[PDB]
Amino acid sequence: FTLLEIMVVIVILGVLASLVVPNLMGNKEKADRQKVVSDLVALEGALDMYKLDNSRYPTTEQGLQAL
Amino acid sequence: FTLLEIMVVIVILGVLASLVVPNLMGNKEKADRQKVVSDLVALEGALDMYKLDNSRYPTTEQGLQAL
Repeated sequence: FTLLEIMVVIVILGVLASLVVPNLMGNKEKADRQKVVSDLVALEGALDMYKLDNSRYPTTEQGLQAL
Repeated sequence: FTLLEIMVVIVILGVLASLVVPNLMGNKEKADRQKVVSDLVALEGALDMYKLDNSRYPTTEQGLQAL
């Protein structure tokens, strides 16, 4: 109640917490790439639409907000 | 001081120690399972990551140390 209730658990605690290694850190950073690479085709491909109707692309100061 | 100080306590000792049954032994053995079962998904799931980048899994002699 004081020893068995504790000492047995102290082991179970560390035995549990020791061999529980879920994963790494930084996988999201790899995801940031495709998130931007996905934009690349989506950006140029979307701009091409505007390059069709107005037959041209927006100006720098005009920015992508024109899209 | 010799009898009341003792005899009354001898009873209280056994009366106390008798009806104090905290728990069993072997509960940790049950915990060993989930500790390993937790690894199972964690092992294969972690290996799958390596199966993604290198498009395959490590060799036996290569062992999990490759992960």
